[PDB]
Amino acid sequence: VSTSTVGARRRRAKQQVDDEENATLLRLGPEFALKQYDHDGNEHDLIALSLSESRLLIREALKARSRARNGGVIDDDELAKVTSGAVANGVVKKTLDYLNTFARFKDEETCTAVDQLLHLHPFEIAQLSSLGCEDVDEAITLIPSLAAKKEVNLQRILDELNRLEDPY
Amino acid sequence: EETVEILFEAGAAAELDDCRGVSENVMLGQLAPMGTGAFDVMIDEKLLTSLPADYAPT
Amino acid sequence: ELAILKEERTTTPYLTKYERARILGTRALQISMNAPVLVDIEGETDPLQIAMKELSQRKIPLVIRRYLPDGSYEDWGCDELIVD
Amino acid sequence: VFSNNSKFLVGIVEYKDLLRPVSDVKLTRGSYVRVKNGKFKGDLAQVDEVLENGLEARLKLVPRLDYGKDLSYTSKFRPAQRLFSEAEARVHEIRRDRDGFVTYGGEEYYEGFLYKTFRLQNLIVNSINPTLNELSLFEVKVGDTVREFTGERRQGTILHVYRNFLFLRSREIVENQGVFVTSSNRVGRDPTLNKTVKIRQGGYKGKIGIVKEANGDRFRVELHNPNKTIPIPCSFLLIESTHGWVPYED
Amino acid sequence: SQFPYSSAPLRSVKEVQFGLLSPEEIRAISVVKIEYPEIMDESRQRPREGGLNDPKLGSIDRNFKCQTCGEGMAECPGHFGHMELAKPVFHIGFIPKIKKVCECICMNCGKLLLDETNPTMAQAIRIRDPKKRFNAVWQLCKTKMVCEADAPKVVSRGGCGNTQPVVRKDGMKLWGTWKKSRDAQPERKLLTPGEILNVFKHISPEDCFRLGFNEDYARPEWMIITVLPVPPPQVRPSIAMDETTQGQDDLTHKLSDILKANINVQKLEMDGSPQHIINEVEQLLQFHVATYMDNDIAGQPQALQKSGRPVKAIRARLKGKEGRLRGNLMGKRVDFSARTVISGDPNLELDQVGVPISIAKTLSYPETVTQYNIHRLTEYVRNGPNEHPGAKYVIRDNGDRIDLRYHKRAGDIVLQYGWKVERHLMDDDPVLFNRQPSLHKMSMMAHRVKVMPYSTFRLNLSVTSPYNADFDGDEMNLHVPQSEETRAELSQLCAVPLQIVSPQSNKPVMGIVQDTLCGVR
Amino acid sequence: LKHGTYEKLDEDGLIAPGVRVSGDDIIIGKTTPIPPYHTKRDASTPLRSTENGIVDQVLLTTNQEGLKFVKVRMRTTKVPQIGDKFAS
Amino acid sequence: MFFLKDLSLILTLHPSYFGPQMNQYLREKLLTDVEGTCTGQFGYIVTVLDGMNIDVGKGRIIPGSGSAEFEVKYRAVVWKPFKGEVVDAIVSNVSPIGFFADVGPLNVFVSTRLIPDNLVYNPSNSPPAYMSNDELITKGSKVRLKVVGTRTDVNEIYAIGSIKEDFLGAI
Amino acid sequence: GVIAAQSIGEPATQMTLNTFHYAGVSSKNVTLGVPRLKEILNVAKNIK
Amino acid sequence: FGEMERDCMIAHGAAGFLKERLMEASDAFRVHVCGICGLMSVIANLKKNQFECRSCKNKTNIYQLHIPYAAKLLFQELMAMNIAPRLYTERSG
RNA sequence: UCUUUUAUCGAGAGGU
Ligand SMILES: [Mg+2]
Ligand SMILES: [Zn+2]
Ligand SMILES: [Zn+2]
Ligand SMILES: [Zn+2]
Repeated sequence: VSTSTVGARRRRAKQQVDDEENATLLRLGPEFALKQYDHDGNEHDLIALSLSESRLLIREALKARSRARNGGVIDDDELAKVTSGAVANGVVKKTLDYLNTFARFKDEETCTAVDQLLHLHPFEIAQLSSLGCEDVDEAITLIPSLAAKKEVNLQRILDELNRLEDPY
Repeated sequence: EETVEILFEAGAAAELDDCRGVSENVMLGQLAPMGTGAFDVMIDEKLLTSLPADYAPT
Repeated sequence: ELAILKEERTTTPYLTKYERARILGTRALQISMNAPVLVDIEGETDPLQIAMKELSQRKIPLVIRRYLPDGSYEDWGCDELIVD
Repeated sequence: VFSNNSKFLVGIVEYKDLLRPVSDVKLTRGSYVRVKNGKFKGDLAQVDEVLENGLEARLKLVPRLDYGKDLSYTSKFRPAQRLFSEAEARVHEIRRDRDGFVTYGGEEYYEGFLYKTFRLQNLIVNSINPTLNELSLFEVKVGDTVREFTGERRQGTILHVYRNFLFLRSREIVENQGVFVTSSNRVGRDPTLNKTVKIRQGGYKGKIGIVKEANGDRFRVELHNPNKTIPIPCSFLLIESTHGWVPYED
Repeated sequence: SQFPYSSAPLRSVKEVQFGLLSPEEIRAISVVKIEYPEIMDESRQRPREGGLNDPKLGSIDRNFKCQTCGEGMAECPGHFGHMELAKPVFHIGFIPKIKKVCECICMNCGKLLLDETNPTMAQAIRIRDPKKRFNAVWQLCKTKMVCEADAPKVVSRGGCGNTQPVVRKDGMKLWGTWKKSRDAQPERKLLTPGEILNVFKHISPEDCFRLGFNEDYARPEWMIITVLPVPPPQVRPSIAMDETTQGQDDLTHKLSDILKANINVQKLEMDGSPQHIINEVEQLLQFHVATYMDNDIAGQPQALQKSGRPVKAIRARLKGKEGRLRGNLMGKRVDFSARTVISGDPNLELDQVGVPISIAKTLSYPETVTQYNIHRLTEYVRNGPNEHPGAKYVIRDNGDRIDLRYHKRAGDIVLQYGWKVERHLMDDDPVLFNRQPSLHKMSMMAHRVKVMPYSTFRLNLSVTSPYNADFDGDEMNLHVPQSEETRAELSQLCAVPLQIVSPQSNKPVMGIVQDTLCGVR
Repeated sequence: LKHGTYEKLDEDGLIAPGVRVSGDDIIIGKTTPIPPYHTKRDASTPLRSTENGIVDQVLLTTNQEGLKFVKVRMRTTKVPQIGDKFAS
Repeated sequence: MFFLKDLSLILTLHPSYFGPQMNQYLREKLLTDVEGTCTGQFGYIVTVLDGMNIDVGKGRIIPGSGSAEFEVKYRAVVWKPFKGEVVDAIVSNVSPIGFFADVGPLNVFVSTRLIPDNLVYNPSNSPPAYMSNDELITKGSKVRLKVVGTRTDVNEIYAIGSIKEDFLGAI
Repeated sequence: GVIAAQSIGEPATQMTLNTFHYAGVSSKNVTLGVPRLKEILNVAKNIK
Repeated sequence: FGEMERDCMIAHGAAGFLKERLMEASDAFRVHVCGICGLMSVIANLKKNQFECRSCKNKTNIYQLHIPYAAKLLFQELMAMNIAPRLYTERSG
């Protein structure tokens, strides 16, 4: 019913067997690949979202939707009411509480700080911004994709993500 | 003329046929590109900004 | 992508008979299933008569999309094609 | 002999095989065969016994009888198969011979089955395929067929219905396992038609006709005189009845 | 709007792709197996799970919903079966191609003889369209008399160094002749389909390209039949003869005979085998598979019916003036037609016609109820389907149809917006008007209707010049439009006044004829 | 059953002369017994769908084998009008 | 996994609704349809980026029907599961056959066999929970799991996970 | 194209199918009417 | 409606009248086809709203078409002779 | 409140 941007991937003479999804081996299927295309056909990268930027951007779009529907005239559940139907009411409600009670950051300014820190695979980029970790073994046990990369500097990434981490 | 042998010659040669003549688009029941059919009629909008605002699509 | 802008259009500016035919037909088909009519409706009730009466005074809102041979096209408004 | 010069040479190494004398020779009491002749042609039958000489075999067959209903048979016009019912025979049309054994119209029926001798050459013993019909003859969600969606028991029949899980039962493994409810995937019209009529008003006055259609108020009378059926009001008609031409009070 | 509602997005055909079928594909698309030759179950109606009427197939009875899909007899397109085989066989429509391919390549290790080291070959690799490519190739590889185990220091291309025989054709069989080595004796054995299958199942993909085929649509070993499709009985209908007798269309008896020959071919090569009994029955199976797709096989007698008439092989439903592509697609049969005799009348205007009362009360026209005409349609629906001017069927929006004939009390009808009314043919409708045989483009013109009594059409005599017509007993045809678009196209393109000047010679066609001319002089 | 009126048959299945018959009036009612209530199937013979005539003469006799055998003869009058053909 | 997917939807507009406010009703029906639905190709589509400025363009009057065809080009913050994906969750229900854990738009079922042997379901505790020493899983607890199974019912998808491994449990 | 095929296919259906003329002369042979048109649309590599 | 009358209604140019004469006023039919394989072998069911193309395990990429019945019969026979026509709804150069 | 049936193959005699 509702499509996106990706077609082609047409059948050939073979059937590929590396097609199943596995987030421990960076297998996201033929939908969240590395190189995507926007609404015009230009070459785009994937945009994965971690918790902080997730909540902040949802607040942004839905607050511009609230003031936008108000002709130009703040909280989770009230902001989820600007939507239509009940599916976004409930789902977006529990999404706002969910991403609300785990906010490693609650400001677009330190969002710009970590936004300077991260920039590397967009999935694991948004996962370094996602899961707050302790040591390195947690960063590689939760994300077994950081093994064959040979580019650490991860300890001070944790010291900055943790040193800047606002208190809940 | 000479049908089945031509359909064999095309069958075992993977000849991609592509739908532009009149015969093909008629023997499948479609608008054959000829006279009436060589253009399209897009629904407008700039001149829809000329109707009274009451007829609106609610 | 393949469109031609509103300065490079090089097709003839005269409403041909086939175009006129499909405009009258489609506009009549719309006037029949209760659509807003854009002239002063008076002493004729047949939808084709109403459509021609509109085409005489130029009020029909449609877009001709002339497909050029190799794959491009042009977009003309039905109220600037010089009705003969 | 075909006049074409078609003879062919046989190799010495092929000679003896040309003269091989021969193991179907099957048929055992208690086994099934298919009858090849008569009203029972095509029917499955059990081999009950064979003749001493070895030619005809006594077969146990579901009968195809009418209980003499229209007496004063062919395969094409045979009766449906149904076990012999001796009380039906008693009621309608019979010799008792033993416990559960009756001779009815000179055939023997024991416990509802015909026992009749057939030539062995009149039965098929090989490659018989039983039919569907022959195989047949010879807590709300609880009971419905559900097919696991994320489990490991394929389908199964819902035995119990809880609030978070469902006690499903496997078919191949035959083991009762509990799985999430959502996880399980449910798998005439008037009294004057055709009656003769005379017309008493109009341009057709004095003409005979028949009411071809009398939907309402406006009738269709089929005039006799020229080949045309005309529209006429029912007020304009006289209908024939027991005494003369009556108006529409018949 | 005739169809029930589905939820698949509606589109149209853009590119047609042709190509051979592979066996596993047939094993995948088919939903049942064929085994038993007998048509019926066991005289208890229905069919035989396994016969050529298994209700998984095509269901063409009032009540048997197609067990496979579940729809009625008006929505099921049919479903294919597949019959096995105990031996591969040829395909009668490819024999010379298999001949050429059995000439071009090796007869052992399976390799293309000539290579790109030959400049003629090196330039023959390049051509775009495949047919002229394989013409350039077979133009060369018809003379390479050895699968060189080397290249033209020794370089070995991978060949087997074997000599090459010669392949020929007789009836439906290919003969292989080895002229041994100046001349030693030839041996002419019979290239059975299994051998050629084993050989073609080795050709590398790049030779499948160089030979002109395609790796994913035309694979040469696909040309030799192994599995067989069974079309649904929507293609093979059974007629009912004297109501109590019913025969079977040819393809049923022919498939049954092929299956009989299959069960015959099994037994012999499973036990007692006098050799010259195997190849003969197998040759008979080849004969059945051959006459299943062609009856006029030049070379051998036509397989007769039971009553002694030639069988309608599939090849003949198609070709010919009265087949499919001339008889049901280019020129099918239409509705809303009229055929009657013409008559002259000098008191009409140039583009009018005189329709009798009966043809008018039989033909109809669907109209949309709006706000500008609801009154006229109230009068029309009141006047019923047996009095002019009146209306006939009334169509509501979902798909129902009220028939004002059998519906006794029709005075309670109120017309909602959006409905349709199949009114009669009335004054001033534009109808298409035609005479056979039409030649130049003036023999099909749209006239305006005018209702008249009696039983014949009417023409103004001035339109007797493009029709090549005269009133000495001819007949003509009237076609009626339906929707609004086509009426507009008729009135704006196919009218009479727009046809007075002919593009054939830059001069008119309609003038003054007969008395009007003599007396105007 | 077929649709036209069956009320013009007398009792043995043959319509009598003197009766007017028009469109699809059943003239010979004949039945075929069903191969083994509601146990017979109709096998009639209707008048042509484009004729309007008076029945003239009915014939009833035996065939070759030894069963019944019926014929019917209808007639009608025709008058010239606009459309009929003539020749010197 | 959450994303920003570029989606285009075909809205076939009826001739009667050709009023002076076309684009508005277009966005109305658009956001009545797309917002929230599940697509096995792209999971649960959450919320579109920038909803009041979507270039719907113009429409091809379908020859022979009269309707219009609109190709809406928008951008959303979608979600989609994948096998082997480690995600967080907040449980909603507990049961003797496993527990339910909401991963935002959907609910993931975790069976008992995928639960460590130390976690024992305690019906007597109020509220009921999966208990053990220094471990507690009750309604509303933060759970760290791994998506190991995804089922596509076309309409909605259904995932299953486990926490019988390292770094998967109560945090 | 159709208008051309017709506008040539129409004067053909009313033309001599043997023509004759110069028929009383054996020293003067000529092919006209139908046979000639058929020998033209075929590009027959052997004329009369 | 012979081929010659078809040639004449091509000479006039009324393409809609032809598309009508050879569809609605004769024999219209609907076929559900797949989008990977490209054959009329889709197993469809409507009042349950479910489809299946088992040759590719495809329950998503399916499109319906309006074709005459005679084309359906034709293509079924061509498949019955092991010559496969495939129908696709989008060009690809 | 509808609905409502015309085998098949082949041969011949005809009308523009
Ligand atoms: Mg004449
Ligand atoms: Zn089916
Ligand atoms: Zn070799
Ligand atoms: Zn498929």
